[PDB]
Amino acid sequence: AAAIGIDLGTTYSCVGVFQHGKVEIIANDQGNRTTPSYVAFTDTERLIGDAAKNQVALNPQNSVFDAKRLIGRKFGDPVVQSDMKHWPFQVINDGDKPKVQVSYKGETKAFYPEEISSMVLTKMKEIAEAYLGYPVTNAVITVPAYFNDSQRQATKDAGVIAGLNVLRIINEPTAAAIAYGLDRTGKGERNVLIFDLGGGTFDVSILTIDDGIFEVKATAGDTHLGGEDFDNRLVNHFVEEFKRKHKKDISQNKRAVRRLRTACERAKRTLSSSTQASLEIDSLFEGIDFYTSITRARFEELCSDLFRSTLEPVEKALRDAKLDKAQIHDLVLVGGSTRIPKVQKLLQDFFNGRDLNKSINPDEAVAYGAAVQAAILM
Ligand SMILES: Nc1ncnc2c1ncn2[C@@H]1O[C@H](COP(=O)(O)OP(=O)(O)O)[C@@H](O)[C@H]1O
Ligand SMILES: [K+]
Ligand SMILES: [Mg+2]
Repeated sequence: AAAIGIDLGTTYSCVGVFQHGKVEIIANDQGNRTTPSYVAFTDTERLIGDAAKNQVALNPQNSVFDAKRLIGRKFGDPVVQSDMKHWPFQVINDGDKPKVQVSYKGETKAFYPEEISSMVLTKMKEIAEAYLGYPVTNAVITVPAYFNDSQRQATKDAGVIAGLNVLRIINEPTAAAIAYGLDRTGKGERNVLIFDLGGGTFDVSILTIDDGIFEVKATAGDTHLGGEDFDNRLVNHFVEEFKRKHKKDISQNKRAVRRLRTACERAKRTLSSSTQASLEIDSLFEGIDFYTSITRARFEELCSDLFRSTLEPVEKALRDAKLDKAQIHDLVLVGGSTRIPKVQKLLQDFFNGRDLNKSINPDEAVAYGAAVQAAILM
């Protein structure tokens, strides 16, 4: 029985398996090759993934996401205190450890972040088993390069809770380099830059690989810049358009905003391959249909400051690594948001036109490398 590779992501997770000699990234039951790291507790069931993220509930307190932001941290951590101010669910203190408290089937329940993450890993395990047709018990799970020992142990604990034997925890940028075979270099140092713009975080890592051995030389980024922020700019744009056209403010109706956010995320993705996207929602607010569109150009304008801001951490990483651009041998794209053409253009221009590694979908590259590593260790 195969071991799998799992990218347990801040916003989206992905699972792959090495078989027939290569990695197959596995689609979930809605046919999506990544799954939101998102749980919802309802009157009658626990929803995980797409069903949780797109649920349109009257009571927003009972969904949980961003557990990776809490994992391995103490309640009084200023990052925890800061993040709590923008989550709809309740974080409580139990012996200086944060727990999330929700109502499920009418009863109050609290969960440690490792337990929430275990539910996401359980879903990914189940996606893999549905595809393989047999049970899976072994996995490699990835984490950010900047995770410390406590965060790594907590991620392994989430794996154990989910019923997995965790063969190894590897760094996300290392996983991406392995996906592209950059581990097979030979004697002599090879410097790899990983540009990872995801749904919630932006990370730039510089790795040196020497005779198969990886060393992280520098990391930089922004833990609050990602695709969700671009979604938010689109949602705000369309809320303004609705008010302009229909003289009604929908922004305080949680159900309308949720439906709009789901439609906006789809439209954003479409703008990565097409030059315009339709946005069509029946009965969005007070019975009023909302049919409209947006061009790729307009989306780029809405997000221009955020896209440009990704270049400073690249300069920082290079400075910390004491490397010139020409000393970087391979550039690798990771993260769903690096599928945005404007983002690729900015990075390519910064690197004087050089080729970017992007043939593996960037939102899948981490799971791909994790799956290669899982096959190696089994
Ligand atoms: N084709 C696409 N174009 C633009 N953004 C995309 C595309 N596909 C996924 N995304 C965005 O990628 C982000 C998720 O990135 P991903 O790397 O899958 O997760 P994480 O950052 O949680 O590891 C989401 O904001 C999603 O909307
Ligand atoms: K991911
Ligand atoms: Mg990621």
